[PDB]
Amino acid sequence: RQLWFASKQSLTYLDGTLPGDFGFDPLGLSDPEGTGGFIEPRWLAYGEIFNGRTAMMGVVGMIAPEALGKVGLVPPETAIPWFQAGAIPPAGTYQYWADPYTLFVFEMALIGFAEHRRLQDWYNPGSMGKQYFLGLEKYLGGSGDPAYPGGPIFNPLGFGTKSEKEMKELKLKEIKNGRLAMLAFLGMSLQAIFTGVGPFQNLLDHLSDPVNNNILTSLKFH
Amino acid sequence: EVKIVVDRDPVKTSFEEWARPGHFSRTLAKGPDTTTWIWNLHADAHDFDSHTGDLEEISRKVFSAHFGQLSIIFLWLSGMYFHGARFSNYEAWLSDPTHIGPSAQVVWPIVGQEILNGDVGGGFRGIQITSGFFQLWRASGITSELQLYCTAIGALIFAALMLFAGWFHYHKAAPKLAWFQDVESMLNHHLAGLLGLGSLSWAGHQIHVSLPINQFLDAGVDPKEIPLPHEFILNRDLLAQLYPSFAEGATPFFTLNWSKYAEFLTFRGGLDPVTGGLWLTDIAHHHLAIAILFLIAGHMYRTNWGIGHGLKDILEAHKGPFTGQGHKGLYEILTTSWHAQLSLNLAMLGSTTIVVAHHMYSMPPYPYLATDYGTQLSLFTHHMWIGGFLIVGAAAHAAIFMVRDYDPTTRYNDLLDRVLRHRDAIISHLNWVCIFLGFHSFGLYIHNDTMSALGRPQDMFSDTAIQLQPIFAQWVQNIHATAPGVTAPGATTSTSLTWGGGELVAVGGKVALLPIPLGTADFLVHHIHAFTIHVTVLILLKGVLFARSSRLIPDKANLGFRFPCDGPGRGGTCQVSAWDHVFLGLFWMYNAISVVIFHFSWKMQSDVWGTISDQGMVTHITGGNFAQSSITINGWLRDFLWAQASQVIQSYGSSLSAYGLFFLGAHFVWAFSLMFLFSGRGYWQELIESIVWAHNKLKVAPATQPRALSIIQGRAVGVTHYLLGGIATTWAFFLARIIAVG
Amino acid sequence: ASAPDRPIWFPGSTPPPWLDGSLPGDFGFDPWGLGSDPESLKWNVQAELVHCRWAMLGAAGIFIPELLTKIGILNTPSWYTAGEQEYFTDTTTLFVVELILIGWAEGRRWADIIKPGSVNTDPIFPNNKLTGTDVGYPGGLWFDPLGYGNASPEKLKELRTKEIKNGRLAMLAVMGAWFQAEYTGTGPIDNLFAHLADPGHATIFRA
Amino acid sequence: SMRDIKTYLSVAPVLSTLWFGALAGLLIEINRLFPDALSFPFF
Ligand code: CHL
Ligand code: CLA
Ligand code: CLA
Ligand code: CLA
Ligand code: CLA
Ligand code: CLA
Ligand SMILES: CC1=C[C@H](O)CC(C)(C)[C@H]1/C=C/C(C)=C/C=C/C(C)=C/C=C/C=C(C)/C=C/C=C(C)/C=C/C1=C(C)C[C@H](O)CC1(C)C
Ligand code: SF4
Repeated sequence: RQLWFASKQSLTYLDGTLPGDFGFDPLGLSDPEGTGGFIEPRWLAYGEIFNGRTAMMGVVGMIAPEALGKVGLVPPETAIPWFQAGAIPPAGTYQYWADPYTLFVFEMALIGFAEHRRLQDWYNPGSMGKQYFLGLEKYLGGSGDPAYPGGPIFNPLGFGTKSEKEMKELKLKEIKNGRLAMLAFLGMSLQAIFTGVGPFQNLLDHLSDPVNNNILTSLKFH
Repeated sequence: EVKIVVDRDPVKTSFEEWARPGHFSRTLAKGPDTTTWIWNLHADAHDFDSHTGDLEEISRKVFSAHFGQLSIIFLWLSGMYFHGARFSNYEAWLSDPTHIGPSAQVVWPIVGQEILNGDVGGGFRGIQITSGFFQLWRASGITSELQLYCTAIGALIFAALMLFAGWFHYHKAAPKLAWFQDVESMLNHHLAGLLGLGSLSWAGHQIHVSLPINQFLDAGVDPKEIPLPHEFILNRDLLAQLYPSFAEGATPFFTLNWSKYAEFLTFRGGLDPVTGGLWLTDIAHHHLAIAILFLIAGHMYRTNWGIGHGLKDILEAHKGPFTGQGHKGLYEILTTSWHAQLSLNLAMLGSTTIVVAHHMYSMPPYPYLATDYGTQLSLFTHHMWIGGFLIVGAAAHAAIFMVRDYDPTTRYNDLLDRVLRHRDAIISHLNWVCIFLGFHSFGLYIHNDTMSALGRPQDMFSDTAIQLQPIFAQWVQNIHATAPGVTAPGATTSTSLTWGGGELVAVGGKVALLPIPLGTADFLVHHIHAFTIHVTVLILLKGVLFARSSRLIPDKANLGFRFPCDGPGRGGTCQVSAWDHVFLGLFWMYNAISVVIFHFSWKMQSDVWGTISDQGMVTHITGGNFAQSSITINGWLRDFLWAQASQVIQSYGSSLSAYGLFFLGAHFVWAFSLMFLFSGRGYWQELIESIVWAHNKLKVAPATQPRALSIIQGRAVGVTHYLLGGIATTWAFFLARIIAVG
Repeated sequence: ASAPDRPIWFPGSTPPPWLDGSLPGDFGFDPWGLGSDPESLKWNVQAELVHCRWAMLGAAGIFIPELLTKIGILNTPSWYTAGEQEYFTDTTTLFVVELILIGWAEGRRWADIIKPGSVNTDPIFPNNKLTGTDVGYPGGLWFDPLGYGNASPEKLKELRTKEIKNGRLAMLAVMGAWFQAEYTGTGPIDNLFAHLADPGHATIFRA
Repeated sequence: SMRDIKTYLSVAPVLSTLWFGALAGLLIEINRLFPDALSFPFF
């Protein structure tokens, strides 16, 4: 257990009881005294895990269109940098099937169904297995931990069965591969601002000739 | 440690209390027996300290109420921006500022009130404004009504956020007492996070938005053809065509080549000759330097890492050579009493507002502000009044501290004791100096009036007679006017055109500013100001210092902060309470501020404002009559009030008739207050008895028994209506005069 | 007739204590607590049952004529302007006749809400009368000639729920048609064809 | 509750505000329909 910037106050409530516990609270936001609203260890852990899980596929989906286009498997029209796909209108756009805004409502309906349905299990676990839901309510029961739902729907293949310590190791792997993705997202967000070129394209410039480094990219052109 | 600790769900959200008026008070919750109850319900509403003796509950209520005030302020700003976007001639004003009058209020056509929609210009009819919003919006780079709409919508959303935050931080998660008493961390956050970063962000906005937009505006470009604000951001060539230093980016900032940025970071001084305001690059450099100063300041106090000065240690270390450590015990006093903090903060804010009023007329910061005479007069007068009121409130709440929180058995302080032990000497010397100043200032005016009436002008105090020149002020003016070159080699021109150095700036054929000369009349009026201020101090200080006892009432602290008297004995004891000292101080504050604004109005109209011809002949509004006529009382009566009241009294039948109506109505209210001030409540209760007999005769006597106003309420109603009437009378006078003749 | 184990408007939420699935169409939806006091609940039930039938009558007579005109069988004008045309008499003289005739029935219905069962007899001929036995659900040859209103308390509740839901749909449909007519500028049937021609761009954001 | 909100809406300042608003509206509309009257001309 490699403690990192652990303070005297933080060591009291940080005792390696949660996966990926290394003891880094240099501000004390996870202190158990005076809790209310959103600041709460269970909610903070859930939020960290969820932001990381989202950031995983966010970073993965922002690189494939450029590399796969370069290798010669996607038409050049589609293969464009991530920030030129319509999410940022002043930085290029593409003509999709319906609209930049009708797609937003279409997406928001489906995502809001899932989010409003997931929020209930956090409040009272197991409450989604009662009311009729076209026959899928007998599977949307839960496990007892909102962060790790499990079940046939969320685990069709039993990769986390017949062992206990292996589950802890998988949780620790998830924490690392989710913490890496958030920093990757931050990096690819800043790189596009300071360079204006696709992140995958920026890799080759440093890989081939490590001369155009950060100092040469400090003038902050358009 | 410095940790965020709260309590969850302290108060349940319910409508039960809304149906029980007086719920907060154990003596009001019963219900009414007389009409007095009703008045009490409104008088004790926000006096949290009297509701309970628990400090934490008081702090929580204070926090929630402050959130409510912020919500209301945001509503006010949203309304201002929406009315600017929807019912104004701002776009037309953008193309001819000197000839068009700003207007953002229009009225509906009923009962003939549509005459108030006056001809302000630019194909628009409405009411002219003096708040100066148009100049502020022009200085921000705003060129379209859509931007104003967006700002108004944002302000509405912020108001909603503040109200919800008040509800949440009271009824759901209320901070603990230790959270409120972390003064070191609060000071660190409010010095660095609030002021330093706020100034940094505004300086960034000025550098990236305001300057390029105002360049096109002053270059003579149609507003609809100006590039949009975001075009200067995602296209640096457009911004570099005006300031070539944007080609090198931020490299000089980190390589310490800051002199490359001298194009838009200057130290000029003076005024821009086109707009008549301060150079924008000077303002940007100012906000940058101020931001650095506050960011450095906000690292002085210790929170969690064992670095930084402790506030208690500083106070307890200074001590005193007078046989004791004087400043020991102030930290405990200042961390356990809301009233003392309120007193100190009110005094500081009130004085700051007066500073703002003085500085904004002499160094006009907005474009096309100096030649809009009505706006200048309005802003100066407004901030003078606000500052006076805050300063009076400081004395009131210091008295509240002395009565309710002072306790030398638990929290002793040596300096407060030493001050309390020579109060006779302090008060007597202040009394004497007031008498001396009154004689040797007002008696000079009396002597001049007598000499002039007797046909002996050669015996007067005047520039052509016995002279009393203000040599020290003239010397300081001369030092400031010649400062550029020796003591401030890096500045091109002085901070203000009023210092000296003969030079005039004219915009649209109107004078903006020029040197202001000082003579015998200025000497006299300045010593009058000194007199009024020293008297106000005498009254308020007497109120605070003798709050607990005196040679007359040994046990006054047992009677409280606010009580009418202690009986007709001892010769008579009316108005011995501290509240009565505040009541008396409000009158002298009114006197002082009224004289200040009259002096300002006459001096500026006589020696500064006016027109200039092609050859350069300055004609003033009142033609330089201040020097000879302001040295007698008859001169103030004849050449200032009688002469300048003509505009307000001739306004009927035009768009300015509302100001005549308000002039008369305010005289009415002022005279109405005297009925409350001169009489007493026994007479009125006796009269009410007779009226109640008649109502009983016809079976219409109410169960809520009518009663006359209490003695304190009589005094309060009196002073409130006196101040409202006087201030509104002067308001109408000023606005009609300056709008019609300026 | 309490039935806690029934579908609600928001699964996982607790239904209000003043709703227990007795009235037809109950789904435990009353966030603002407008029916917490039992006295106002009956008034709200009657008001909803009246708004529903008015909306159903409006909707059934506002789309079918438009559909027939679009096909070409009938030549009726736009519904959104039929109020401003000219008829055999003055438009103001029709409103007063409508007020008198409808007010007779409205007062006759109002008398039953306050005093149930007190207006069930014909005022002129005291032999004919109505066989209805519940407030808001009358019954007789005038209001139920077929005789579908008399059944066991199994089909009655399902029929009432069917009526309530077919009325709740029409209540939103009528307001939608009004807003579309005011905003789009054409007929309601044309909007359906516009949305079925280009279902990606022909939406509210198009204007 | 509905009982409590109905009780709060019946308090004196709120009821005064509503009553005076309605009366002011009525007088404004009347003066918009029959303006500038100095006498009663109907009979
Ligand atoms: C979504 C962000 C986020 C959140 C909510 C948490 C939350 C947590 N981390 Mg984790 N972390 C997060 C991101 C990261 N952590 C780490 C590295 C660690 C370590 C090494 C450790 C933790 C630990 C903890 C826990 C206790 C510490 C605490 O006070 O938590 C409450 C604290 C917060 C809610 C702070 C939230 C800050 C906010 C996200 C940003 C604030 C502004 C930034 C300073 C600047 C941002 C700029 C933009 C442009 C990126 C807690 C569950 C400790 C533990 O025991 O974990 C099991 C521990 O030892 N975290 C990294 C890698 C650098 C992160 C990267 O994104
Ligand atoms: C850098 C952090 C910061 C900032 C920006 C502020 C800002 C403010 N504080 Mg302070 N405060 C801070 C830290 C901060 N505080 C800390 C750490 C503590 C605990 C020691 C306190 C304790 C405290 C108290 C007890 C009070 C304030 C109050 C105020 C307001 C003073 C009036 C004013 O100038 O309004 C200027 C107005 C604006 C700039 C517009 C509003 C902009 C938003 C709302 C600012 C939100 C700031 C906040 C830190 C956000 C946290 C969000 C998060 C919790 C989710 C102002 C909004 C007073 C007040 O009025 O509270 C309501 C007050 O009574 N603060
Ligand atoms: C930040 C400023 C501030 C704050 C938070 C407070 C807070 C407080 N003050 Mg202090 N005070 C302040 C500024 C402040 N004061 C100033 C500037 C002054 C100098 C004038 C005073 C003078 C003062 C006195 C003399 C007293 C207080 C008292 C109080 C307490 C009760 C107030 C109350 O219930 O009012 C309830 C509010 C009303 C009944 C309504 C007042 C309306 C005013 C008088 C007229 C408004 C007219 C308006 C501008 C025009 C409308 C015209 C139109 C209707 C036609 C409370 C702790 C009282 C106390 O007992 O403290 C312990 C007390 O006696 N204050
Ligand atoms: C115009 C009205 C007026 C006048 C002249 C005064 C005068 C005075 N007030 Mg009063 N006051 C007034 C209105 C007025 N008040 C009102 C309306 C209120 C109610 C709000 C008060 C409330 C009030 C308070 C609460 C206090 C005063 C104080 C004072 C004194 C200030 C000290 C001073 O200047 O001494 C110098 C004297 C004068 C300026 C008077 C004029 C003298 C002339 C110019 C010269 C006379 C020459 C010669 C002697 C003539 C002899 C002739 C022979 C035949 C007899 C002074 C006696 C304060 C005080 O006592 O301070 C020590 C004080 O505390 N006043
Ligand atoms: C009083 C009315 C009412 C309201 C306001 C709600 C509100 C809600 N219900 Mg509830 N519900 C109601 C009645 C109501 N319900 C009734 C009467 C029942 C009994 C049958 C239910 C049964 C029910 C269930 C079973 C569920 C909800 C859920 C929800 C939530 C959905 C949140 C979301 O993001 O939706 C997103 C949707 C929208 C924002 C509306 C989008 C509408 C689009 C534009 C329609 C397009 C139709 C399209 C043309 C059809 C063909 C498409 C094809 C061509 C591709 C929300 C809190 C869900 C939930 O989260 O539960 C926890 C859920 O699972 N409700
Ligand atoms: C159930 C009623 C209903 C139906 C079937 C439709 C259908 C339609 N509307 Mg209309 N609309 C409705 C209600 C309805 N509307 C309501 C209540 C409003 C007022 C808020 C509007 C306001 C409106 C506007 C302003 C416009 C349309 C338009 C349209 C068309 C394109 C879709 C769109 O943009 O929707 C936009 C949707 C809304 C603005 C809000 C809809 C809210 C209701 C409650 C949704 C109900 C969904 C329903 C439960 C799904 C199942 C239905 C069932 C029969 C299968 C489409 C033919 C557009 C058009 O003319 O295209 C040619 C158009 O410009 N509608
Ligand atoms: C896919 C796609 C597609 C298309 O094309 C486009 C789009 C849409 C754009 C995309 C998407 C994307 C996404 C979704 C993303 C996401 C992201 C995230 C979530 C991030 C985070 C992220 C996150 C992050 C950074 C975070 C961070 C954090 C931090 C630092 C913290 C720190 C700390 C801690 C620990 C604690 C202590 O006491 C304090 C401190 C020291 C302060
Ligand atoms: S006159 Fe009034 S204030 Fe003076 S002692 Fe008598 S009761 Fe008290």
